[PDB]
Amino acid sequence: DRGVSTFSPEGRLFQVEYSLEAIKLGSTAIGIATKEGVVLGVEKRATSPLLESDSIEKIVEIDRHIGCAMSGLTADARSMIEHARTAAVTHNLYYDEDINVESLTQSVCDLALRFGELMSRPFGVALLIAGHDADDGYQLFHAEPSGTFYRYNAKAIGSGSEGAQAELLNEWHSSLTLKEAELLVLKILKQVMEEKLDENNAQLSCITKQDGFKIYDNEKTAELIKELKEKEAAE
Amino acid sequence: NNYDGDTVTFSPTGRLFQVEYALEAIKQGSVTVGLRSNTHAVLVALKRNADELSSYQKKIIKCDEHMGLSLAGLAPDARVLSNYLRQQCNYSSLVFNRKLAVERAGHLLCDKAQKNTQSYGGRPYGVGLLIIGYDKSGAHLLEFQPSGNVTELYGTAIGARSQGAKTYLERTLDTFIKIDGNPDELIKAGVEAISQSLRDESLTVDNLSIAIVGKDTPFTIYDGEAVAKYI
Amino acid sequence: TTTLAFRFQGGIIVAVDSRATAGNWVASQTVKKVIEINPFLLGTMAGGTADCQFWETWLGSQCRLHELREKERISVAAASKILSNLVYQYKGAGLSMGTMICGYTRKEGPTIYYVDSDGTRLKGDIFCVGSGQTFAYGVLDSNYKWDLSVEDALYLGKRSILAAAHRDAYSGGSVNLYHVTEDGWIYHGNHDVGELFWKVKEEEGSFNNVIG
Amino acid sequence: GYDRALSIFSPDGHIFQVEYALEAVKRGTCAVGVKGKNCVVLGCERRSTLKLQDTRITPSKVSKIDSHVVLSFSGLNADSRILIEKARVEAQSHRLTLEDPVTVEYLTRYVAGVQQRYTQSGGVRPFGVSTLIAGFDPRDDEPKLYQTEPSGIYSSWSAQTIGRNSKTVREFLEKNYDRKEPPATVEECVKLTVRSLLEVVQTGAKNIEITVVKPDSDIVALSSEEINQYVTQIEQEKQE
Amino acid sequence: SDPSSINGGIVVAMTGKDCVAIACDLRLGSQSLGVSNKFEKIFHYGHVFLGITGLATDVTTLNEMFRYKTNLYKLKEERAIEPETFTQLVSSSLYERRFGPYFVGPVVAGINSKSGKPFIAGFDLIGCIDEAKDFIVSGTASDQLFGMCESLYEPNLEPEDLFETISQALLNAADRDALSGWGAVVYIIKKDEVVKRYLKMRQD
Amino acid sequence: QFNPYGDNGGTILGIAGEDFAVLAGDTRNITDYSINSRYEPKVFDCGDNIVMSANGFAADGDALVKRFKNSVKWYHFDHNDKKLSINSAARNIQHLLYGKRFFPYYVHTIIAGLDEDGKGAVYSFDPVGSYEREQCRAGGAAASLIMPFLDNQVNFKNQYEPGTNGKVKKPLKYLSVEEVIKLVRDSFTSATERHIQVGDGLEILIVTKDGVRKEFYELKRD
Amino acid sequence: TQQPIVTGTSVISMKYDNGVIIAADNLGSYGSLLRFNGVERLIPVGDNTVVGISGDISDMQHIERLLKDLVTENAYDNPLADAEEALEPSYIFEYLATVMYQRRSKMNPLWNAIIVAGVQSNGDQFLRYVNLLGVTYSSPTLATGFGAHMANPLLRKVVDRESDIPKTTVQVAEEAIVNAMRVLYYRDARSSRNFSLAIIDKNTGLTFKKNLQVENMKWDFAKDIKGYGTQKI
Amino acid sequence: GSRRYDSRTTIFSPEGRLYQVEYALESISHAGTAIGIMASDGIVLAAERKVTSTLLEQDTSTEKLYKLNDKIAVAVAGLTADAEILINTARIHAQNYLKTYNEDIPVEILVRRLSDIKQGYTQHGGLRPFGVSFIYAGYDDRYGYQLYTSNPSGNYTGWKAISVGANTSAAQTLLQMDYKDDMKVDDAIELALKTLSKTTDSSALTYDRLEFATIRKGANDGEVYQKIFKPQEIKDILVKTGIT
Amino acid sequence: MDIILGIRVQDSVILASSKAVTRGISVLKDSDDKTRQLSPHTLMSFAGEAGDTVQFAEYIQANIQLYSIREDYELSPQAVSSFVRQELAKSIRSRRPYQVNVLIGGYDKKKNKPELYQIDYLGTKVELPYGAHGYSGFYTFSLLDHHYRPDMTTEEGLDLLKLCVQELEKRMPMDFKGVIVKIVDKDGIRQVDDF
Ligand SMILES: [Mg+2]
Repeated sequence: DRGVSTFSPEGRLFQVEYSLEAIKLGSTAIGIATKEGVVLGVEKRATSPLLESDSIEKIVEIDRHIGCAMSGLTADARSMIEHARTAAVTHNLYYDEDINVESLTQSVCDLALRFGELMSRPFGVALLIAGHDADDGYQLFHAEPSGTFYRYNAKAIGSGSEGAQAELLNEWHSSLTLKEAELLVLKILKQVMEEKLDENNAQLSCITKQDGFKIYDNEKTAELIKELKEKEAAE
Repeated sequence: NNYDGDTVTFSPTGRLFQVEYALEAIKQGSVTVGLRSNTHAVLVALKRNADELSSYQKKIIKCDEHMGLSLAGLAPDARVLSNYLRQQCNYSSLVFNRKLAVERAGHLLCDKAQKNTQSYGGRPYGVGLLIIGYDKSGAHLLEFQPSGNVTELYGTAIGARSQGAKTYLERTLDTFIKIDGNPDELIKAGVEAISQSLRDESLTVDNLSIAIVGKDTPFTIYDGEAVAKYI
Repeated sequence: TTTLAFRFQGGIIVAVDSRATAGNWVASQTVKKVIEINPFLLGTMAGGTADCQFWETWLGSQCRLHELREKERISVAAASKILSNLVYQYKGAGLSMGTMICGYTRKEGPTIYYVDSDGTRLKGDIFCVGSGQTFAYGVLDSNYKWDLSVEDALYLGKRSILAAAHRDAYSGGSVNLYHVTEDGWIYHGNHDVGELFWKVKEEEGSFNNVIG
Repeated sequence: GYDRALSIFSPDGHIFQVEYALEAVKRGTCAVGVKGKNCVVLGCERRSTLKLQDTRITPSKVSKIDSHVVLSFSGLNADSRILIEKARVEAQSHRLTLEDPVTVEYLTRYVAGVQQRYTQSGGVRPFGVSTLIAGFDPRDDEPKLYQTEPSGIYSSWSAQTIGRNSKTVREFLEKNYDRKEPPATVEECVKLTVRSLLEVVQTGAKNIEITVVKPDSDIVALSSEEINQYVTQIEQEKQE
Repeated sequence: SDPSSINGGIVVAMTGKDCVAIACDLRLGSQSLGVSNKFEKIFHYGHVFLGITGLATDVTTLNEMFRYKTNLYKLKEERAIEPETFTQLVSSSLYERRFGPYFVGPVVAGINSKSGKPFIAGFDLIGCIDEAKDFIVSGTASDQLFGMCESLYEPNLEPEDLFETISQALLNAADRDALSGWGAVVYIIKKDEVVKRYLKMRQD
Repeated sequence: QFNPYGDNGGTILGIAGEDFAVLAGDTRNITDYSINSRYEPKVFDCGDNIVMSANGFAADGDALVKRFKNSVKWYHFDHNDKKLSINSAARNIQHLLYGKRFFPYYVHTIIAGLDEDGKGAVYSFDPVGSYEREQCRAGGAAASLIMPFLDNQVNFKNQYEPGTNGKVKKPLKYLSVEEVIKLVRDSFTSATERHIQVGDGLEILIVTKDGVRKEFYELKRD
Repeated sequence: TQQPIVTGTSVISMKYDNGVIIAADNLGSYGSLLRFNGVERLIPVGDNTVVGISGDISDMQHIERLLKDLVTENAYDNPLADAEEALEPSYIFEYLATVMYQRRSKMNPLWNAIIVAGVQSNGDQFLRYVNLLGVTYSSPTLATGFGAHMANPLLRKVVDRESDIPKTTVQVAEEAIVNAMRVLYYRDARSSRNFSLAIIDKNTGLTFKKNLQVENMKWDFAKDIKGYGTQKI
Repeated sequence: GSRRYDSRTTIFSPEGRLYQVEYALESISHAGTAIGIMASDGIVLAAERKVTSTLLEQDTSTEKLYKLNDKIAVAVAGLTADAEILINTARIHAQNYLKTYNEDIPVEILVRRLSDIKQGYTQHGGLRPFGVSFIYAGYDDRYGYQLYTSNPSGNYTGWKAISVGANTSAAQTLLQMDYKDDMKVDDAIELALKTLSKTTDSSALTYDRLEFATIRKGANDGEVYQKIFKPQEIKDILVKTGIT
Repeated sequence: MDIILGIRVQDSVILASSKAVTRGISVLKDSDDKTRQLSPHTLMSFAGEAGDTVQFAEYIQANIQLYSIREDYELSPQAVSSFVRQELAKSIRSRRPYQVNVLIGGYDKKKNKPELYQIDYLGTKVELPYGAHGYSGFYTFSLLDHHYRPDMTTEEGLDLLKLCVQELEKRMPMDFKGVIVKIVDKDGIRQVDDF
């Protein structure tokens, strides 16, 4: 056939480029970083009405000060989360402190290119890693299967990403409140989702310095959806 | 064609296509410039962002107090190679109480890259590196290719549109080599060199990345408002 | 050393002394012999100081990983067994450890496990470990009731360490008190034995053998 | 050792070996899971192409992982034994170290993890198996039902089916299962499970297996006659 | 401390005219404490008989091992193993543990099914074969057994005379050993009949 | 039989002030009854405003300091040039020491610096990595001669206010850097008089928000 | 773990204003048997370093080969091997010190005491000690074995502290070293009369002196000594 | 490198089938027919040797029927050499169990173990599967008389009567027609030989082309006897049942 | 730990095991249950070195429970004891052997017979009408030799056991803080809460 670690004539790794196509088929995940916190939101996308949607876990806690959202082949993310959690806890054991969000992200990204003929293929999932530390404040990173990670003020991944990113381009400014960010994620998710957005097929979460990482209740999100509907009808 | 399926295969004309494809990844990468005088050595790098919400990808990595490099191509491969350099610089200091010579650092990178080009299963590194350093024989600048070829130079550039900066340095050779004991003027020459590779975009405050090492100057990286002085 | 822990109506009381010795030489009077594994779990330190420190901080890391994975507070049974299984792997190598893993959960209530470096793991109501354990047991056994108040239980633990600190040459310095509730442990201060002895002697009428 | 990467990405971002493993599941006999208010029922299809079978000794389709959790499957039979064995060992290992039996979710997460591992390990192919895992958590009376598949993804279901013609029986369940009021009794839950299989099975004879799991490790498999009484009552109501 | 004399016990084997006899005591102990009076030390695999003295856990382990090996032998060879062949198998098996041995004193007895020739053999704990014509002894009262056998034995004894000789050799040897006794068994082996007799003896 | 351990003598002393910290140690290195060196530095600046000394068997002492200095370097590489806080350094050293739990570094380690609130900090380690933050700690040969003196003169132990006769303790008033250095010098002068392994020279490293400063003083050479 | 078999005794050394001096006798003892009389225990590395070794001779010969290999290795792909990138005394010492400590840490030591004497690139004097335990220390005077007990006291009377180094000439330093070697010959039962001496000076370079002998010895007073107390004849 | 020559023995087809397993089953369909029939008082194993010669030493020959222990036997269909590898593994497993628990291995536990070994070759290792199908005939004190079959996939099932090898479709129909639950061993012996006689590709069924075995409690009192029939004994039972 | 006794009567097996747990100088606990249920009709009591006892017992328990689930069948007492013996016989030649002695009391539902097996840490197995480990036999066996009958009732077995415990409490130097008694019969395992 051909090597798993083969370069294309353009200078790209075939397998990495193909895994990026799998991520495009994944459900939408959005992140927005503000000076009051970082918000993470996902499309759940249940394949049937009999599937209990609260068992769909696409937003995950890595540590008290670091959360994570996923898009793509979500089964691949489990070992990445395990590593992230272990890295966060291990660093606290060795240094009696919280680990930097960038350092955590870098540790996760080191796994990415460990494939060949180590694991047999790259990961088929992208991650939005959000968190807070004392040195660089609130941060949002985008971790890819290439091993590259970019910091973002706001970022969308998954099937509705380029439409969502264009929307984030217009809406983000450096003075956004946490409440404004919450509504903004809900607004853009509602735009790119196939099904009509409600508290059962979408999920919100945030990370603040005071309270740490929190996944929002369906009752709490339902109120923010109702607040969104009214303010869009307000003009 | 039929001989590019892996790194272990020569073509009928004696070419290694997988290595050549790895070389291509560097050409897609963002431009970075290296140049030196007799007292100092400078790296200038144009950082690339994903979009307007994203950060600008870092291009320069410190290896020791007296050595460091800039990258162009696959960033994770630069992390692997720079980590190896950090260890080799560190081994030399711990075991021999000796700062690793820049020339010897080049030899080590060459040999590490070579093993990936002669064995089955592996792949070549997909990154080019510009190593600067100040050791017991003064200032040095090296250019690393993932084929294994390492070359000591007065100045150079790698990445997209690097040919413009390389021609400028070839003209300015006699001028910038004489910039001794003046760090600011040597950086100016580097910023003017990398400007010969820009199109449509210009050097902004979060776009530019500069590093310097010299006689009484530890390897230090300048980003943000620290490079506004040179814009 | 003298460390104790006992279950009662209001949860768990943990009380320890503060002295560390190298032979006859008193190395430290300010040793923290209660390890704060996390906000809900406590461990006591007897035997090897490093062994207890190192492995009970490690235990805290394992407990944190458990609740991240399982989205639920680790049980005292499970937490104690992680430690006892670990030290059992090292059995023969020379680890020295005698500890009480203390916690208060919904499913268990207040629970104490004595964990040992020979691999022993015992659930119980009252435990007492160290060179001055026999002195503290005397005061505990004769005054313990399940229906003690939090105030009286705290004093009993304090008084039992004082009894050991007085008689045992290798116990003393100061007394550290903790009260473990379901919502977490609460620290109840550092009490210098020197000042505590005279205070207790006067107020209680005890230690008539000693001139004050 | 044999290290060949069998599960790899294609230009369109698909892992064909994982997708072809799903095709093996499609071929397997139908399995269905329905949870009531205080029970879960696992129904399984037995293809009647094989008679002269000894039903006493032939491997049954539903397997106990522990005294409180069961596992049924659709797909390759030989592959399923490997997952069942691993799950049974992990269930005992959990009891040994945590001093508490596994939650249904934990056991599902473990099996799904094994399945995922076989999709990016060298020299191995994915499991041609999807599983339905059902039971009750220790000291809990809330019914649990989970599904896994070759890719390693898993999720909870009010009711679910896998295997051949599972599209048809899922159609039935989606219109017949009400979430606001699930089958209140064992009878109602078994009846709805047999009804769903009768959409696909053929003869209601030895082709339907039913296993009822109740709280506190109360697991029993219904016999031919007991199931035959459900089959009889369903069609007599249908003649109207 | 000495593994070969913790549990105690003895085995003796003799040859006669067209017959062999093997016998053992029934005691198992923990040094001074008597634990069992039903611990038989003679086993058989087909028509080949094996007595084992020494550390009881090894006696059990080796019996289970030789059952294992003779069963596989029979499946592959399509015939029962012979005494001469089995003797070599015991020797091989013991020597493979040269530097971590089973603390035992095995004794083989049987009649070759093809030649009809009576056969006995003994081993040390490490596999050295003692193939005597007359008798083999083993266990904590081996000295006593050597004394009894050397005076009582005569060649070509008939089966029912050999029984008396081997029985009296065992009994009187065991009565001079603190760690042997508590009952005894004697096997009288002919080409196609084997008789097993439990002996009445003092229980101290 | 080969004995992998030795004793190079020496004595060290760490004291934490209100907004400063000192780590002192004599400069004499010995084996048995011989002097190897009258000036062999024992207290080291490890970067990030941390000073360290690993007293006892000098080979293990040098090895540990070397490895910690190396750990500071790699902490910067791995975590974006973040400053290693004194509490984080302490926990890191525990793991270095416990890593050789079954073939220990035969040393008594002390580090000093400032905590994240800018207050003075001293941490003390045993050979296998048990550690604690302390206000006052002497280590090495003459530790038993120095600590009782420090209990009395730094913490005012057994001292009461005149006229009250035992009823009121002497209040624990804060000491200046000049006051601490006086107590350090007198501790080592007294130790030199009564301990044969202590002498030659005294080197003190002082840590403040401004950085690390050194002071040297002669000690008796007999 | 082993025991030394063939052994070399004291190595002595000291700093002076422009460089360092090091010396060691030419004996290889086999217990109390003075077996080998032509053993060189000072081994020069380049023109700026001399490594003096005492203790086990088989291990000395191993270390000698390591240093020979170190010079070969340093010259590989090194155009400045005889200039800026030549081996320094500090490089040679640190390498040996690493090896010694690693070997003790595997419970298989090189049974030696080593003194590295040399002059650095900037003209600075280098003098440092390392032994089988990996213990290292520096001083204006250094000596191994018996030298530590007898030579150091004499050498310290010339250079007692750092400030005495610039005041000490090469003639005074060599005189002190040669006298110490005589004292060691009087008093060390495992010493010999024949020795080697090396001077490493920042101006005149490396001077290596072989086949030196202890001379000007006082023995005449022995004729008057009779008995062990009361004997007169 | 080496990848070029790799057949990839452990992959799914687009339809979700294991190529090599399917092709191994095709191989087995050309092997001599083996039949197993379970009765109330015992089990019968009958099997046809493949086109033999007059110079073949039949009385010392064994290609079809093998003994795993005193209670369990197998009939083989496929590559004889592959079967012997697995047979020796099964014999060891039975002895391991006996040593551990001091009880004879239950039939299903042995069958599952061999079947799991076959399965492993289809999922990992990159090796070809075993081209063998077994009929297991055995007895234990839990389920009594049992018949199983396993194939290269590692899947196994229980049977009252079953065939493997050539003409299984024709053989299984004939068995399904004449089999009854209250049947006895002597009746099952006759059914097995009659079925082979009708399905055989040879002109006539003779003693030199057959291997035969019975597992009976026709052993003196509560115990089980295996009987591998001798050439003369197969000749007699052929006359008794009226086939020759 | 210290004293563990066993007696097989007509229709049941009775295991008695001390409650004390002494760590050197102090008695840390006086209510310790030195037994594990391997299967519904099989009980194992144990005594030996600290840590190793419980570690071994739970390891065996896990293995038997695993077998029970895999086969949907309870192993006979004989089979379980043979498994346990092999584990100990393997253990004795290990780097660090299990220092554990056990008694296995089971009711065989197939044969309708109680069975008592005694196995020491070397892997020395014996089936007995009554058994013990350590010094327990030295005090009790003379009483059991005298009074024991194979046709005893469970109540008579308990009375003979009381006489054995009384003799232990009289002549043994150590205070073992009484015993926990458990009965194994056709209906399973139950504890005698007053003894
Ligand atoms: Mg002194």
